[PDB]
Amino acid sequence: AMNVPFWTEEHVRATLPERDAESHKGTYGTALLLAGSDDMPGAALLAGLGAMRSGLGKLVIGTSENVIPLIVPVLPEATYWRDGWKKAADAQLEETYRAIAIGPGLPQTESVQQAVDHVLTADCPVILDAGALAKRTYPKREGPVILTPHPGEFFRMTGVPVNELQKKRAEYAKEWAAQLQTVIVLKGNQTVIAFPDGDCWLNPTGNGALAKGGTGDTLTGMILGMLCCHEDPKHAVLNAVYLHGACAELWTDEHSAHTLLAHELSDILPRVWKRFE
Amino acid sequence: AMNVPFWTEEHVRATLPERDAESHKGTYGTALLLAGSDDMPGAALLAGLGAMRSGLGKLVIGTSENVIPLIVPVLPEATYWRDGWKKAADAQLEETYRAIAIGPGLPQTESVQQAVDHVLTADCPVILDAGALAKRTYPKREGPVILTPHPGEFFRMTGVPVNELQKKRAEYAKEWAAQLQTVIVLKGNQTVIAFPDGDCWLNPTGNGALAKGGTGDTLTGMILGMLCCHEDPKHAVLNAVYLHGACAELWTDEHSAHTLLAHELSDILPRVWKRFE
Amino acid sequence: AMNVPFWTEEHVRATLPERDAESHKGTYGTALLLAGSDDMPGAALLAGLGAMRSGLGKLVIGTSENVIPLIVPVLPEATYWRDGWKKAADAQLEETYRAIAIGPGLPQTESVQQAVDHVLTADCPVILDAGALAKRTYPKREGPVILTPHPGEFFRMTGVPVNELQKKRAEYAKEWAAQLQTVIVLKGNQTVIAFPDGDCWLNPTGNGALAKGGTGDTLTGMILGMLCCHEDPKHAVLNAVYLHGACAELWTDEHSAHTLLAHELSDILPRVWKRFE
Amino acid sequence: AMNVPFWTEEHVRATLPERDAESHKGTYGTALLLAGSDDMPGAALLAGLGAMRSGLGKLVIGTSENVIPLIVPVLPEATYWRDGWKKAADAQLEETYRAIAIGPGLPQTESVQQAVDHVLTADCPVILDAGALAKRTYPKREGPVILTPHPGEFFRMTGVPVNELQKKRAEYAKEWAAQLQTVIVLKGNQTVIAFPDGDCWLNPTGNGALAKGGTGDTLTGMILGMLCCHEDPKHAVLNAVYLHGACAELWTDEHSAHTLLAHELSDILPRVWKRFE
Ligand SMILES: Nc1ncnc2c1ncn2[C@@H]1O[C@H](COP(=O)(O)OP(=O)(O)OC[C@H]2O[C@@H](O)[C@H](O)[C@@H]2O)[C@@H](O)[C@H]1O
Ligand SMILES: Nc1ncnc2c1ncn2[C@@H]1O[C@H](COP(=O)(O)OP(=O)(O)OC[C@H]2O[C@@H](O)[C@H](O)[C@@H]2O)[C@@H](O)[C@H]1O
Ligand SMILES: Nc1ncnc2c1ncn2[C@@H]1O[C@H](COP(=O)(O)OP(=O)(O)OC[C@H]2O[C@@H](O)[C@H](O)[C@@H]2O)[C@@H](O)[C@H]1O
Ligand SMILES: Nc1ncnc2c1ncn2[C@@H]1O[C@H](COP(=O)(O)OP(=O)(O)OC[C@H]2O[C@@H](O)[C@H](O)[C@@H]2O)[C@@H](O)[C@H]1O
Ligand SMILES: [Mg+2]
Ligand SMILES: [Mg+2]
Ligand SMILES: [Mg+2]
Ligand SMILES: [Mg+2]
Repeated sequence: AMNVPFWTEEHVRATLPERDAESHKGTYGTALLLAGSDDMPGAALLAGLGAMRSGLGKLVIGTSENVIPLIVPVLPEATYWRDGWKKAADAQLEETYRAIAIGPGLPQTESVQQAVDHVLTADCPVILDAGALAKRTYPKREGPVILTPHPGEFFRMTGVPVNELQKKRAEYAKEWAAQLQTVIVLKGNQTVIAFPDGDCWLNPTGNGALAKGGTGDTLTGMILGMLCCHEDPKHAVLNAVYLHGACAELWTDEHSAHTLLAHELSDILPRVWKRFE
Repeated sequence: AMNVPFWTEEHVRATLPERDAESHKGTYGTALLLAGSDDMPGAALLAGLGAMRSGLGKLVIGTSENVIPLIVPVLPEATYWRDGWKKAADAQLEETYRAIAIGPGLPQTESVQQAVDHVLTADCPVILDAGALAKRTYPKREGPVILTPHPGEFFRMTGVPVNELQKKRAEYAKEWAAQLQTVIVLKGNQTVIAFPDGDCWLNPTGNGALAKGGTGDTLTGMILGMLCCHEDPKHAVLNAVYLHGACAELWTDEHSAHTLLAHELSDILPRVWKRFE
Repeated sequence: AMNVPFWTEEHVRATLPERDAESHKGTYGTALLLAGSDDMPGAALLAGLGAMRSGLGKLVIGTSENVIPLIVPVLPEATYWRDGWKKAADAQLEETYRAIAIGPGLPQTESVQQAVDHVLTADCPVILDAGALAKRTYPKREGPVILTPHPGEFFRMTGVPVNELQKKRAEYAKEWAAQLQTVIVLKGNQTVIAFPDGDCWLNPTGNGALAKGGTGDTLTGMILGMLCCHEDPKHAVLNAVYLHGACAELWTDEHSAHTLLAHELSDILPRVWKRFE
Repeated sequence: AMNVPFWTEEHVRATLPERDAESHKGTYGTALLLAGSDDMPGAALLAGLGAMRSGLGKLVIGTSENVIPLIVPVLPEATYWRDGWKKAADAQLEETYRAIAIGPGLPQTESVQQAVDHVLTADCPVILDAGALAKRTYPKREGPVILTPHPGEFFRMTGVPVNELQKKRAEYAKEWAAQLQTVIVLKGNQTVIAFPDGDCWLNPTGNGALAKGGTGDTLTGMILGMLCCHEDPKHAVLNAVYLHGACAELWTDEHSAHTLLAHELSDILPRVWKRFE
């Protein structure tokens, strides 16, 4: 209806970063992932894997103490801020991060919102997902704030019921990205990527293999890592959403769309990303 | 003897569901798996993997607290109801699930039966396996009840000794499916799928690679997930049993039948399912 | 010197068992593995994997309580006898097993020997390895007792120093198999398989990829599982030793012999075993 | 500027060791890895995997008690010295090791330095990395001491600021290897391998896929294992650095350089090492 353009292969190819011979991990920065709780621990592993796969230099995972041991054998390259998402409720971050994501596997509580407020005083891009998504406003700051709601969370954020949202996805995503002055990645088939400056795109990749628990946690991590290796955070978000969907498409070439497990998206991304280089 | 027909490839191909571009995980529903105990923890992982592989939208695993950490690194896409199979002994389920399975890795106790009674008040299809299999009757309810006994459990349920059962497998499975008004998946070579309306089929797939611990826990999960993505729960059960056996057959093309580990069935299913699309 | 014959491919091909369509896991039996302690936990996982890969029907692992959680995510098909190797010091086994292995990852203590004495009152074949190897004698019983020493353990058992042993491997292995009335699998290049009835063979397979921690724990498990699916326990031992070495040879076709990790032997065995069918 | 030669393929091919049919694990020795702490546990797994992959006979990991369970399911071939890096602060090592590495995942504390002093009284080669790197001097002893700093750690050790170091990498590495009488592996593109006898080489392999957390922990382990299977420890260090970089190059043939996870280097090494045989 609004003729929102697709973020195409040609756009991905033109904007994906190089990883130079002369580079060191500091070039690609340290990300912080605030995720995973005692009954939703897996989100931390999914987002962690997505993030380390996606071109950062280092990852610190601020997860609950009991979640840490569940991540290490699979992703031994991450380090930890013990109970970090809880600690973030109480004070400003003291360390500097290239990008921060908060919310996968966190409960929808006021303490999580207090952590969100403290994280927003950092200068870097910040992603809010899952439990960190609420009906709220956002303070003027330097770096972008990137909200990644599925339609139900969009309802939680805006009061737009899902049946209404789905009739006019881009129009609502653009309106609320403008109102909130946040990026909104509105999930679904033809995911909408709406920017607060009015730019908006649709994602052309993906399929129903993604319609299963965990694939959004993986996407949050992919965005987090891409924010670390792209100079332009807009391109980071767009490329993450694109490549995430492209991994599901590779999967369905030889596997049934009913059978994908989200973590596998992260196993697929290395080969998929190569093809766009 | 009763000329029970085989559930053939043509029947599988005709009944397996599509996963549409327009679908979201809610289309495919949330399953509940009540499984895994302190000395039989592995059943929860096996059934969990089978279920998430088999086309559901979300999985909640109600397992013992100490089992949770054993699942997460392998299946980070599941979420948890802490001590859920124990809690289910005490009250009705408050949440709505598309399908429920109970029993893999649970002890054969009265408390497990109390959980079975509470789960049966939900409206959805319910699978009973392993520890949840007992000599008992079942209340009239909407959704099917699906019993998945091996011959020894069939003896436990009915008093038909195994040596007698095995002479007349389909005849006993049909008689007891009718008597109990439950589906009975009577395991073994040429697994019998007997419906309480008198329909009955034999499964043509599988081999002795399946004759090892854990392959039935995997099947329970496969049924659970297929109940979530098939409109017709009869087809869900039939296709699960079929594809489960078909995975063992793929395995023996290049691997010895002595050497399969059950979890691998779940690794194989993505490619096997593709071939029937 | 004694012209001990090699257990050749032709002998393996002639003696490896079928896994019939009509079989059920009870045909292949339940094995017991008594292994793994707090500072040597990994032996339980290695032997467990070897055993479940090698044609048994079920595996019970009697390991230390803290070891259990380390096995489950990798080998969810095993079930547990909590603190079983310790409990076995105190009383006779109450359950019937097709075969029992004791020792990988256990300390060389008198309590382990007390467990060995209790296990020997069962009727089945029993394997003793690692910590269960000591200077001792063995009671007359039905089933074979299979000792699997490396040269250092052979010294511990017999007082024959390693430098002397290695000059006359088969002669010492045969002499002590006769004296003790046990099978002795004397490890090394050209592993000796000496039977107490005077039969003796050399193993022709394997290479220096096996000269690393854990490969013997894996072999113990392989013997354990093969004792469950072979009618003739002599053939079980011979085939296990052979196929174990054959897996190392497959590995070195495309990988450096310096780089094998023992658990991988178990990943390789499915394809290797197929080729001998 | 100093015309430091590259350690080339021809040099690797000429110096890599054989793994003879007649060898036993004692030929290849027991390594000790003192690594991994509660908030940096993953370094122990990464270095452990690197070391066991790299031709040793046995590995003992002296890690924190809570780290042990995180390693076992992935690397069940290692055994443990419980809280070993902490215990090493208090007394001389009682056991003999072929090589020792200390530091990955350890804090930069005085107690770690006390462990370093105790480890240096052993006769064998010793690697110091990460937390074990400090501004200090080293006692005359038999075996080489191998420091593996990235530029920031080199600054910590020497006071040479990173911006200055990077202009004259080999000149500074050679000067300080001479001053300290240690080997210095100065990490980065064209890693410098400076020996205290004045020999110096550059490493020609690797790429920016290595510019991510954990790849240096993996290298520490690779050096540790290669010190066990090379007679000449100089060649061990050179070959480790070379093959480590060569694994990143294999990865980028079909995968994006942004996407490598360090542990995968260890999965790649078996095939890469084969090609240099
Ligand atoms: N039909 C489709 N076509 C293309 N993309 C799709 C489709 N359906 C879903 N997707 C994509 O799948 C992802 C779904 O993300 P979420 O809804 O956030 O899923 P997620 O929150 O990970 O999972 C739900 C829950 O299960 C748990 O495993 C997880 O921790 C969470 O609590 C989005 O990228 C979305 O665009
Ligand atoms: N010869 C055969 N041909 C075809 N299918 C077969 C054959 N033998 C067995 N099967 C199939 O293998 C499966 C066996 O299921 P169960 O008997 O339920 O096995 P399961 O309960 O998983 O394992 C036994 C025990 O070991 C533990 O790992 C597990 O938790 C359980 O306690 C069934 O689908 C059955 O039809
Ligand atoms: N050069 C060779 N050629 C052929 N086979 C060989 C060779 N070298 C060793 N092997 C074979 O490798 C195996 C070695 O077994 P063990 O000596 O028992 O090794 P294992 O006890 O597993 O490992 C030593 C220690 O490290 C730990 O990981 C493990 O738990 C144990 O404490 C035997 O099958 C042996 O014949
Ligand atoms: N552009 C490049 N070209 C070639 N090699 C490179 C390049 N960039 C880095 N490398 C190589 O990558 C390795 C980096 O090692 P470290 O800096 O020690 O990295 P490491 O300490 O493992 O990781 C940093 C932190 O993250 C955690 O996961 C880890 O435990 C540690 O705390 C070295 O071998 C280095 O030469
Ligand atoms: Mg989500
Ligand atoms: Mg069963
Ligand atoms: Mg041994
Ligand atoms: Mg480092």
